[PDB]
Amino acid sequence: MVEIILSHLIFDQAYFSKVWPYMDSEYFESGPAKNTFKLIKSHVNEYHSVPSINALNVALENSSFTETEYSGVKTLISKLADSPEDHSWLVKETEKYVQQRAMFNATSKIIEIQTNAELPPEKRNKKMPDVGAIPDIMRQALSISFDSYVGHDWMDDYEARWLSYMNKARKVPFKLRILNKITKGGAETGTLNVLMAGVNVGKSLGLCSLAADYLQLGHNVLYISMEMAEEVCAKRIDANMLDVSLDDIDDGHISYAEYKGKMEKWREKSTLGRLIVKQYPTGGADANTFRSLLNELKLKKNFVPTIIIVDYLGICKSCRIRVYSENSYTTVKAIAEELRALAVETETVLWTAAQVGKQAWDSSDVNMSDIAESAGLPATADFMLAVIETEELAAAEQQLIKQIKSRYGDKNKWNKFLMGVQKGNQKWVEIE
Amino acid sequence: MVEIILSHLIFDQAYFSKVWPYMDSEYFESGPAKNTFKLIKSHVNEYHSVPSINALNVALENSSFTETEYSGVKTLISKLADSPEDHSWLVKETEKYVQQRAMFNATSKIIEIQTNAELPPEKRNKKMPDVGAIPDIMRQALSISFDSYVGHDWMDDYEARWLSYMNKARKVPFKLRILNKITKGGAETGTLNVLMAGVNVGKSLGLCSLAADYLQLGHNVLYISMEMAEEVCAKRIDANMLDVSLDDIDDGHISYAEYKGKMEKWREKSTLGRLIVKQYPTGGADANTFRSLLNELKLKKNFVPTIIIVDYLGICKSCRIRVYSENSYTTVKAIAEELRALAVETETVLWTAAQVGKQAWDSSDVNMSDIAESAGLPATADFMLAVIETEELAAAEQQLIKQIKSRYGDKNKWNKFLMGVQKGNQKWVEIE
Amino acid sequence: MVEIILSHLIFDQAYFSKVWPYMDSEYFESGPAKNTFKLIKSHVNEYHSVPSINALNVALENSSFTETEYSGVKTLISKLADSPEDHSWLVKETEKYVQQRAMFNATSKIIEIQTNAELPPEKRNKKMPDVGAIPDIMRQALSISFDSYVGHDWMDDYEARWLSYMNKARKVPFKLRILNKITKGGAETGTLNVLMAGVNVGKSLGLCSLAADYLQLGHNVLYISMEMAEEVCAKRIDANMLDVSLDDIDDGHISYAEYKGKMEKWREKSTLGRLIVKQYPTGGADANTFRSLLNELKLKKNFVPTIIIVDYLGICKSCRIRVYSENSYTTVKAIAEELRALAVETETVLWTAAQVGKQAWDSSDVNMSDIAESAGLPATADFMLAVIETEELAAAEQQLIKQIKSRYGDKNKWNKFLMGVQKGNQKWVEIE
Amino acid sequence: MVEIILSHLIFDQAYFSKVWPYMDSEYFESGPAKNTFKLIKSHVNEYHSVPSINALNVALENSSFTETEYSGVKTLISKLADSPEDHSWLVKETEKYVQQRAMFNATSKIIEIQTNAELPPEKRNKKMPDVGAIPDIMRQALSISFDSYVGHDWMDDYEARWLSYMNKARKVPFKLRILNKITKGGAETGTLNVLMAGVNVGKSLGLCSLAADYLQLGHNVLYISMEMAEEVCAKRIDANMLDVSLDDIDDGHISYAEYKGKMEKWREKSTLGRLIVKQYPTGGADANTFRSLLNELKLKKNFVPTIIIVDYLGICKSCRIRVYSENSYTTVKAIAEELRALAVETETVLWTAAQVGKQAWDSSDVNMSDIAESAGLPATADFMLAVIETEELAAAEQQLIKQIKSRYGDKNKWNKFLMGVQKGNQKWVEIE
Amino acid sequence: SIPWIDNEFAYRALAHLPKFTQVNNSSTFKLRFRCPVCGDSKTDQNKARGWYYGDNNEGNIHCYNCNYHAPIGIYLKEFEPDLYREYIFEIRKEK
DNA sequence: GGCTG
DNA sequence: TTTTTTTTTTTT
Ligand SMILES: Nc1ncnc2c1ncn2[C@@H]1O[C@H](COP(=O)(O)OP(=O)(O)OP(O)(O)=S)[C@@H](O)[C@H]1O
Ligand SMILES: Nc1ncnc2c1ncn2[C@@H]1O[C@H](COP(=O)(O)OP(=O)(O)OP(O)(O)=S)[C@@H](O)[C@H]1O
Ligand SMILES: Nc1ncnc2c1ncn2[C@@H]1O[C@H](COP(=O)(O)OP(=O)(O)OP(O)(O)=S)[C@@H](O)[C@H]1O
Ligand SMILES: [Mg+2]
Ligand SMILES: [Mg+2]
Ligand SMILES: [Mg+2]
Repeated sequence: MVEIILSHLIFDQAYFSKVWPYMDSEYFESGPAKNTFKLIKSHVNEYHSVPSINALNVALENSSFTETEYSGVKTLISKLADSPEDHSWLVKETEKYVQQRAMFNATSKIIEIQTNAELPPEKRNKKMPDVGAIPDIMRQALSISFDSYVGHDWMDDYEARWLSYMNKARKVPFKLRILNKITKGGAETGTLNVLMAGVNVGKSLGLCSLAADYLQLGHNVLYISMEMAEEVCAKRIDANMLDVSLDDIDDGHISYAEYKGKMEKWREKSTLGRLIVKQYPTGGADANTFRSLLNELKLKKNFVPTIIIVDYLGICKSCRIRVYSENSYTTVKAIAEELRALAVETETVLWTAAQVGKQAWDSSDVNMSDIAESAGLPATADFMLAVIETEELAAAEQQLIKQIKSRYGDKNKWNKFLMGVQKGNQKWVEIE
Repeated sequence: MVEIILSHLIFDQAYFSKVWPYMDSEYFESGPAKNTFKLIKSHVNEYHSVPSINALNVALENSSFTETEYSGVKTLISKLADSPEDHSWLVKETEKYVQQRAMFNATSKIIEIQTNAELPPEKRNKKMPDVGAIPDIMRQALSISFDSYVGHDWMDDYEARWLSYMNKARKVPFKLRILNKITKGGAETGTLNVLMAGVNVGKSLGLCSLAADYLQLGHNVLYISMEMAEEVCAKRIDANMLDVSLDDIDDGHISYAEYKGKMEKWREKSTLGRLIVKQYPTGGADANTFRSLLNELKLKKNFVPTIIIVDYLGICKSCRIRVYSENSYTTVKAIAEELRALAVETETVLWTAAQVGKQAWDSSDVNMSDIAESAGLPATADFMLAVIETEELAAAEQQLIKQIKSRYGDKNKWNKFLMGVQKGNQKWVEIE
Repeated sequence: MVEIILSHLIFDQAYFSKVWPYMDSEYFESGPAKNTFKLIKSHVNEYHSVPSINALNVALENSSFTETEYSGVKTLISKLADSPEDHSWLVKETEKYVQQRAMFNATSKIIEIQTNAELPPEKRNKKMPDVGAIPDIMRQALSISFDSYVGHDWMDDYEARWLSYMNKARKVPFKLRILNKITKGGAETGTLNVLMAGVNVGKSLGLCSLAADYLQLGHNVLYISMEMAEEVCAKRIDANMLDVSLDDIDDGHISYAEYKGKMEKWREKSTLGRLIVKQYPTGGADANTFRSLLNELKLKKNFVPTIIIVDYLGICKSCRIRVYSENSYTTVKAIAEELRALAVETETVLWTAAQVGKQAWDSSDVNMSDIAESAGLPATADFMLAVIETEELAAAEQQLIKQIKSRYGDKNKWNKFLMGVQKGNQKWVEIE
Repeated sequence: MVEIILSHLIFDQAYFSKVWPYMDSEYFESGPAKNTFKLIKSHVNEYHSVPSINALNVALENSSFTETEYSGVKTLISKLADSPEDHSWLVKETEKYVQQRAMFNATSKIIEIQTNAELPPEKRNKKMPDVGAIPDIMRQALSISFDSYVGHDWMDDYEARWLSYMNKARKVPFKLRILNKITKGGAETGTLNVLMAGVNVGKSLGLCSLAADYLQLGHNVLYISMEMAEEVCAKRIDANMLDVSLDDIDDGHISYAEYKGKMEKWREKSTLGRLIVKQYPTGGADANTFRSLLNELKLKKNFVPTIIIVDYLGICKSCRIRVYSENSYTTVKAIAEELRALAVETETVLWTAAQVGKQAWDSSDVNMSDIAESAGLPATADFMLAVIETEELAAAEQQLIKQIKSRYGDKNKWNKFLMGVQKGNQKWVEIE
Repeated sequence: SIPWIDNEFAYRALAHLPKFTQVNNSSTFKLRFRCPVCGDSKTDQNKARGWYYGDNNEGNIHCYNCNYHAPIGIYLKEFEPDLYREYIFEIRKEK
């Protein structure tokens, strides 16, 4: 019903006020319709008013159109008329038409993406999204509607604000009380949490400490390690939970009898979850691979995680961008968005560990202008912490957390606090 | 376009009074259009009024034209309608048509001058202007504009300027008597105004107080927050407007009945504006994202603001600088310039806040030299109010407001004044 | 490649044990391929074993098909052979085929959903899902990778993990007691180890000392020089092994008799290994050249090196990135990743040097931030030691070695230790 | 015999091991002979194994070339079949075929370069090499003989190594005793030695003194000046050799009789080489230019230098990086590496000058970190000497030479000694 | 460039291509042929959308089906190397 | 029955 | 959009 839409854009005002901000040139066929809409949009952009028939016939004459295009536009303009109908069926019909056009465009785009992917390298188009980006596009098209929320309107959105006042989101508590204090009860389900740190300063130590703490609380924890072997991460967890140093395990100070006894003592406890460590090669795993892993874990082991942990965000595959196509910032932002989408879909608290820039290394204080790969990670993330064990905290067997971005509470309340990192047992103890 | 021009010369008054002095016979054609315009001009010269269709036909009957000219003029006269187009588009389009025709005539004239110049000197026309007159002729073609407004012309716009001083066309009052006293009637449109907070003063309390005061005066306020969510800023706004303490909302002392009653009482009042709160991540909002936000609000929400309040200048990002530092002077200077450019181009009062220098923190008196942003903020800021909160003032629930830069009026007239800050309701009350 | 898939399903148990878990009739075709796979699936369901050609033909006789389908199935069944192709290529190709067929089916399904949505509610089928099911449908078709391994469990696999604790075959001792002490048993196979210092401090001295120490332990050492000639580095190795001097070799203080005697005495030792020195022009080699060099070395001589020393990573040339395609942070990190991949493929200890920026060329200490090339090298590295020499140290002939990145052990247990570097002999001497 | 080569690449493991490392895509027919080999090479790079006929067919079906190319590749693959053969006839025939194809490609590229250089500029299709590297390409066409040198074995090849210590043909002695003492016999051929002084401290006086000293010791010296005329450098050499001050030549205190007598007295001495001075405009000479100069010197003037001197490397042009494309660091490092490559190619002692940073000027000490244009120059230079002059040293007619990078010996020993530079005679004298 | 040797060499290279026609007017040299890259139109076996234009400074081949556009030298280098050898030699012979 | 840049 | 060299400048 393109002709009706154009006719009521020209000859009606309430319809124009209701539907114009959502109309786009891509919703019209490449014939007379798109060119007529181009003329209307140019007139509105230049004069901030709805053009008349004379205005468009003047705009058509002052246009660089071929004979076929000129004839089609003139015929379409001649065919326009103000058919009296109701301003409740027109709006819904226009919304339906726009949604259908958006779905059609998305389908064509994903077909083109799949055709592009199968092409051999050095011939395939670049900057075109890969196959893994197909669902996201299909998520955007379904979101088209003639209702748009731009900002929070005082006196117009106050019931929702009162609900936000009275209601509080559910929280997965930590085992460290300081994190609960700075997060008002823990972390929410569909979140992307990042623990940035320098190189060789405790990115995996903190993640393994969190994994052990969550495992002792009865959660199903999935540790996806992209840099370390499964046995290494499981040895970190064992050191955390069996109270044996990594030096003792490697040197063989502990015997197999003591190890088995401690493992069985932990097994007999009812307040224990299941921790599963999966190793992927560097750059060999993405969000879709994680979803396949979750599906096989559910099907073959009856395992549904809650505390999915990714060792390093910067190593994982983009899943939306082809490898070595965009810059580090865009690729890491895409990875963060994909991981947060996975966390929201699976209702799992997702924890990761990015790397800070070379400037932040051995720096007593860090800020958001220290992230190495991408500064867009805080925007995508829901809670971001830092590690500041630079020069003298190591001698005192301590650490420091900056709280760069905390969406659960206020970052400027307990911004910097001291953590008792114990590297032999790979754990965090509190200074209290 | 000529048909529209003639029709709206015949059947309009404002268009005639606006475009008649810039209308010439040579601008139309060498056929029916020129003859019709000659008839119109002859009628308006003999009778100083716009001719009617019957009078035009009588003049055509009593005129010296051949058969083809008679047919063309009759058809064109029969093809003129009193249709109603918008005035701005009509004036702009007829101006463009006149300019194009004048340029074509001048180019043809200079080509004819050049052709006559390359002719035997014994054999040439004397009336044709010499070649040296070519640059001037084109100038007369370029000096064709229905309305000349290039800047403010002294001695030529003194009557309009006086209407600005009497009507205070630029001032926006403050709702606080002291702030109106030192600004000679409030802040001005197209300005950047900042608050300097010493140690122990919040930057968002004063901004929320100003936003509430502007809201109570009927102004559209756009509050862009960086370090806080939309709900938190709107909660500060509610605290100030509903007289409820900030902690009372979190505790639950105020019930839904009182909240809704107060909100509907405010909604009943016709002297209330609209407040739109938009949240952006730290460092993820330059003064080009604000332009997009304004465009979206105007197109979708029809919300065109008169007050724009940015939560914190330091948290913002310099679009020109591109790179982002937590506390760098070059970025603050660029951010201030970009925000003031936005205020000027949008004709809105723009408010922001900054932290004073550490020396300014310790000293109750704050010097422009004692500012974290030196030569960057006291250079791009029309007004820079300084807020001092010492122990004695806090014990008395007061803050010392000092005027550090006042483009509006004399800085030393009323430099120091005590403000009744309420930290619970986030409000500024005057002191007798 | 349906014929290959079916042939290796029937005639290969290893292929059947990794692909049958993930296989459906929708993946193959709508003609003879689907019918053949349906026969195979029916036979394996009725009898839990892979069918044979005779059994498949008997089942085809028992099953009922139309004439065309019967002929197609007979023709396809006739075309099955063992054809022992590679297992890795076969599984990768069948994974690709399954993924592409699943994507095609998902696209057709969403197109059918969209077509059914446009139908009137009376005409539309209730079995097809709504448009809201379009995204997840496209997502479940992107999570069909072939991977049955779920990973460690920490409670169901602690016996295997303890057995893995006893697998110390990855460790390679250092011949220096301090290095073994700080590495908890020496370096590990398939790791990128770096020895960084300033210009003219002894990086190649340390590399040659490590080469000699590994040679005296019976290892095969491959020294790849990027600046010096083969005979020059071999002179340093001779100075380390024969233990006379560098100048005495060039000053004639060594009589041929002594040189021959010492070389033959070292030949008589059964604890000595093999050392091959290879030189490359600056910026002309990487793992691609190194892999061909490894293959040529293995073919020409019974030499599979356990230790691979690269004179400098920076002088090396990246495989994919051109000579000056991108900046240092990229291509240097790319070369580091390629070298680590080569080391983990060959299961060899990889040693290389790194340069330090000018800021730490005359400093008593050097940090990880003082890496002249990309900071991604101290991300792919595993044991990045650092060599610091001052005037006081050079007076005592004692270079200081600082533990910069220690992945094997605790980086701060023995952070700084003094060595006994003898520059004339190109040897590192432990200090007790 | 491309079919045989491909067939034995497929059906012969022994053949593939030797021929593959050398096979390249530019050695077969551009059509299937090349398309089939590209398929095989892609399969080998993806799976590290020789593809089978089924694998080749599968890759052919998943390929994007047209119908003609597809049919040609299919026919070629169908024609591939193993035949009873012998390893030797195949390896020798393959070597002959590869050499012939390399020669054919080389001569085609030579013709293309000749027909491209004979074109008007700005239309010469840049990125094509100039005529100067016409023979070098042919030299690459002859260095393909299936006989890659694996490397040098420490124990297997030590008689050849020992017959390189008393040879001493690599070292070229100085004339000053201190320089010989610190370098333990003088500089070595195929090296890059550098003087760092600053601006107007020396650094060309030292180069001229070295040139004169080498010339007196029966050497052919090639001075290359990028910033001075051929007569200024020759005047400096005349002042050095004839023991006549530059002021005396300027002021005419030396007669033609004395000049002629001194020149003839030098000529009649047998212990004297030939010095040739060549001038190039600043930034208008590179390694290829120097090689062309060497060739034309050998042919036209039968002059074979051994002590090639370049006045300043920083003033030369890189032969690989486009001008002003990369920063100073990369460009200067590349220039120094190319100069060292030239020196090792022609087996000459290469001497050069380098500037220091602005901070090192008028300083009593110059460190290695004070190098001006690149930190890579010290890393890619065999020997560097820093020339330091203060007011006290200038008043004493002495300069302090500090050993900054001493690759021929220990720099800690004799790090700073005082030369007796005489600026009038452009000569260095010792103080011993 | 040398136009007449391009016309002579192009003809032989495009002579092998089917549907080969010599569109030679009094002032131009064009060759019509089936495109060897794509096989021209799959539906219409009698269409010859491959063209050679030798009246310009450089004789260029252009396909109107698969949008291939190349000089005659690149065409000879990529598809007829035996003809490409003599082509560049006769080019060198007269240059 | 031709058509490019 | 980050990254790294070198320089020059300026601000604190
Ligand atoms: N086997 C070990 N025994 C004792 N301490 C260890 C051992 N391995 C590592 N550590 C310590 O643990 C610290 C943190 O190491 P990681 O957990 O790997 O941090 P990291 O950020 O993951 O390092 P990356 O991934 O290489 S950037 C190191 O700095 C060491 O001090
Ligand atoms: N014609 C001359 N007569 C006398 N002394 C001279 C003459 N030319 C140069 N000198 C001296 O030689 C010193 C060093 O000369 P140079 O070798 O040209 O210095 P330089 O470092 O090569 O110059 P740049 O900046 O590198 S081009 C100067 O400082 C003068 O004292
Ligand atoms: N021929 C020699 N005789 C004695 N000492 C030497 C000799 N060559 C080098 N040295 C010493 O070796 C030290 C550093 O050796 P190098 O291996 O050259 O250091 P490096 O520059 O980091 O390694 P490179 O650049 O890859 S050769 C110097 O400071 C000298 O003291
Ligand atoms: Mg880690
Ligand atoms: Mg070095
Ligand atoms: Mg000089």
